[PDB]
Amino acid sequence: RIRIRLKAFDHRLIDQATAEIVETAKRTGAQVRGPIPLPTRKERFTVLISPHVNKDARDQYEIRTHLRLVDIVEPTEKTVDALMRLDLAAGVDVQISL
Amino acid sequence: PRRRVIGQRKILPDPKFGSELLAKFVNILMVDGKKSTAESIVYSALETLAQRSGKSELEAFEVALENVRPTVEVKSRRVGGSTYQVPVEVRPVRRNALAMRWIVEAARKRGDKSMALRLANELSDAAENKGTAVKKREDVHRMAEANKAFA
Amino acid sequence: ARIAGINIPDHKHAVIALTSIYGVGKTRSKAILAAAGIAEDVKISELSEGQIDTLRDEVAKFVVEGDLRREISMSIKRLMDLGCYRGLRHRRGLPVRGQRTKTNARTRKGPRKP
Amino acid sequence: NQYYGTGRRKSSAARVFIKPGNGKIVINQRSLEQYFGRETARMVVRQPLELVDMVEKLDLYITVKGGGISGQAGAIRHGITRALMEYDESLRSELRKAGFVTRDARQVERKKVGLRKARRRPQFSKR
Amino acid sequence: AKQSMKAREVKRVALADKYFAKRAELKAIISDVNASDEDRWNAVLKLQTLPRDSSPSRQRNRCRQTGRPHGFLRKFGLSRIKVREAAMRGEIPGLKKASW
Amino acid sequence: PRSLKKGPFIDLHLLKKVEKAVESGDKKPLRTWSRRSTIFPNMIGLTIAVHNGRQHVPVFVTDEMVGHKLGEFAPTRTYRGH
Amino acid sequence: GQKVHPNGIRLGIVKPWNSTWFANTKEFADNLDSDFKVRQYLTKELAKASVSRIVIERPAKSIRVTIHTARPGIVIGKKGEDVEKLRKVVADIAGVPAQINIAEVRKPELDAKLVADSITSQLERRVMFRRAMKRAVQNAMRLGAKGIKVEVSGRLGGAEIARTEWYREGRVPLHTLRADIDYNTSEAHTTYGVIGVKVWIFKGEI
RNA sequence: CGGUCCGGCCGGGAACUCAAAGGAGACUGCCAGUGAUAAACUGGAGGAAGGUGGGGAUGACGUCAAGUCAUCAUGGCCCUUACGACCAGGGCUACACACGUGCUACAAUGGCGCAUACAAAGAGAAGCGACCUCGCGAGAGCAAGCGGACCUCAUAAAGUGCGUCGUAGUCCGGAUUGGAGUCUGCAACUCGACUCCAUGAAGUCGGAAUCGCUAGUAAUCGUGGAUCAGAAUGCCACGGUG
Ligand SMILES: [Mg+2]
Repeated sequence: RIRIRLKAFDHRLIDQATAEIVETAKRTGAQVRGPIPLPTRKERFTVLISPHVNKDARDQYEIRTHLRLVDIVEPTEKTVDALMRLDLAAGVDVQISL
Repeated sequence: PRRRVIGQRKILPDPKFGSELLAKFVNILMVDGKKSTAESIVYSALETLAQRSGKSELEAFEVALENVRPTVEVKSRRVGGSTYQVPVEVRPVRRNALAMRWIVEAARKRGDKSMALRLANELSDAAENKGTAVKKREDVHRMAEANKAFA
Repeated sequence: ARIAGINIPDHKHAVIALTSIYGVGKTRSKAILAAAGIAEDVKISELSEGQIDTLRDEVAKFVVEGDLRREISMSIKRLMDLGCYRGLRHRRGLPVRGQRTKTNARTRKGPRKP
Repeated sequence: NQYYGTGRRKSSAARVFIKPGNGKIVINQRSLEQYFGRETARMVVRQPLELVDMVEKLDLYITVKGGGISGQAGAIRHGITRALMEYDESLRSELRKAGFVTRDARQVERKKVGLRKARRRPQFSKR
Repeated sequence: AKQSMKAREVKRVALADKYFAKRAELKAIISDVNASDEDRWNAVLKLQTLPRDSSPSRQRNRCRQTGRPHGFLRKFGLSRIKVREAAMRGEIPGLKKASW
Repeated sequence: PRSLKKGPFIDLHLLKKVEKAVESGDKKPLRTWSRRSTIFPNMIGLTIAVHNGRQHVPVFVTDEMVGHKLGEFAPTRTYRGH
Repeated sequence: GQKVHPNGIRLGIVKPWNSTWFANTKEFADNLDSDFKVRQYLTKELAKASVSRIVIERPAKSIRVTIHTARPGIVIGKKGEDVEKLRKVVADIAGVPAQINIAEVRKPELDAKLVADSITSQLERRVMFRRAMKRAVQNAMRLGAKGIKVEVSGRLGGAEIARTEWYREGRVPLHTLRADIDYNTSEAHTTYGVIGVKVWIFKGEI
């Protein structure tokens, strides 16, 4: 019914946010199927460390794209309202598929 | 290695018979990593030898190897300008391997139409002591014999 | 046996025999075989003259051997006196298709001189 | 009774489900000669069974994901061993001696930076 | 790169912004099989006449901070070196000096 | 190489010039920077000075020229010998 | 010249992220550039007032920027109109309406960036460089820094050859990843050339 | 387990690979000998893991006035109706050569034809593009789905199962040179690939010399990606044999 996806670059922070979301769900609404971590989209970015020459030198970087899905197959009027405004995501991109 | 002396990795026996030596031979034959082709070739070679000799496939393999393996092997010492190629007692572990390698080389050299057939022929030659690997072994021994003088 | 200008070694398989003739190759050979109704497995040995004739006709239908060479040679000649990039390359003995002439142009050039 | 066995080799993940009696070998809804091509691989898969005196005594329903051919076979073998361990957990002495309980630390070493392969340096002129 | 270079691409970008739909429609009809031949011809010459700077082909994407076209990145929009510099300062979210 | 469905290259200016020449009946050397143009049946008889980099070289248009571009006939690179 | 940039190896370990926002690949680069521009603007504006670094966070397309400063008396000013004005320009730069938060750094000499800035200033108004460096280190020690390494490079005192000069006091564990190494660089635009002031300050072990 | 299109497909089942959060867990801790009674060493057991378990990031003092003042910033010196800028094309792809570095080769462990097996890791809404249709085919139309473990790009290829050819310059290798077409983009002529037809150069393991690699390593087969309208034998990575 309602699929809420949580997207952040830091893992601990994402976990925290997920927990917060779960808490929000539990109080106001019903059911909730908790946190399910989806495979980390690892953005392998290789950068030449030197501006001029030096092929052997490469700085190897990675963006950890963390995905968290909390699944609820039950809509309540109280909780749908207190989720769009009551979330406190801070640095997490929350996508609520209604 | 300058420092490390380690016990070597375990190699599993041959599927058809149950031989480590056979597996080693197959490995020696194989390059690029194509083991299953090499293994098949080896099997084919064994079959033809059995068809010819009328003996056990492994036993025949063994006596051929025996016929091509040396007891003494030369090794360079490089102390002076002149060659100090000292002969040394070869361990039974690596001797076998060397023989196998020689056999493989001989097979490679040979000009029969199937590679399996080539190596079968090589085996046959070894059994009757007349092939290329055996010849190589002979002169190696001769070389050692000549310079067995050194210690 | 003569199929389109030049002679063919009788030992060979169908697909390969046709290839020996200038202008026709493997796919061409296959096509010819399909047109005929015969498979590639049969050699020049074990073939009736009638069967051969059809094959020959089919080969003729395609621009083959001498005529094709003439067409190509004539085209080359035309290019030459036109004097385009294609033409001067031909005149010089240098790559046309888009190769590095600096290094590895050795097919059109041949062996190294100095 | 049903028993589970997990299998790993290089990149492969294998499941092994063991049930006593009848004696069946099933790999992804197929037989061993049906599913696997190489004889060596088959032998290796049979290898843990081979040591012990069990032929028709247990059925094996197995599913394998990832890996290769020989690697896959190895993973399967590992899974089987795990299952066997789960079944008894007293005949480990033989297995350890054999070298079957250990999952390969021999694994995909990553392609390196500035180097042509995993350990291979690019062929270079000294001067 | 040079300031001039930066200016050039800015101009090109602006042109692209202006001309795209007009460009797009022409492309569409060029593609179309069910279309008049004379009309197609007309479209093609229009395209030929219409600016080269308006084309996304002339759009050589540069560093949005400095101006370097070489070592561009669609994630960050910057020079490789510049990205690294940013990253180390902590100025990029996600990008870790990581291992796998 | 382009698709025949898409349509081979013609520059407008040069086409116009060609048309003028045809109407005019003057022919003679005609200046050309844009080397991408395909040779047309109306262009046969006209001499066209194609830009090769430093200089314009006049190449006479023939019937053996239809499926070609002008800049191919322009020796855009120059070489004598080592 | 060789080593890792310490702030970039510790960004997911001990150092909190300077950039704290999520954006899609479609909308990442531009956002980053905007952030950079804002940073630049801040640098331009509050160089005379003592600033160190800023942390950027944008939830629900409404940015909150955290500013790490030494003295709030000049940074905020006497009234919150200047702050509002500043916000406006940030908003203009970015797109969406802008909000900011200010943070006063406790122990200004514990933070490296401020110290570096001070050093740069000293260099500019012509003081003995070595002596200044020494003074800085002493101050840091007084303040309770467990370790401090400073490093200046090149064209020192108008010499025809570059001068690499560095002072090290206490313990500066650059290799310990669980160490709180606060590292910053300020590059002096002097009359004789460019002097690069590098500074690591070891705060604590966690 | 019940139920059936014999599809995980499903009423269901949350058991387990999986997934990634929090951890346990490997420490010379355990047994012995050696050894100054110590550090420690050489073994042994248990144990998934062994003496740093593997790999990576990690580069102290500093060297070479090492590289870059064309990422950036810079002290200055100079051009300042020109050493400045805008456009158009040419080029940077030249070509008697000399070298370096990658790739395909010389064959039957093979080449190809015809059946068939195993993935891993990626990348995507001015995007990927099932299904159906037409094209030898690259690709088109047609029309769903997926901000994407769901939709896709992509069938992994070696391997296996048959068939052949019978060591030839070969059914090796595919170069080059031409022809017929398809996308991409304002536009492939210098100057993109690719679909195809032909064509069949050198080369039958390479002189002196030299180079990499200690185990999932080399060797070797494929699969991605990043810069890309467009274009990798490079590079970064993922996996198969081994
Ligand atoms: Mg050479």
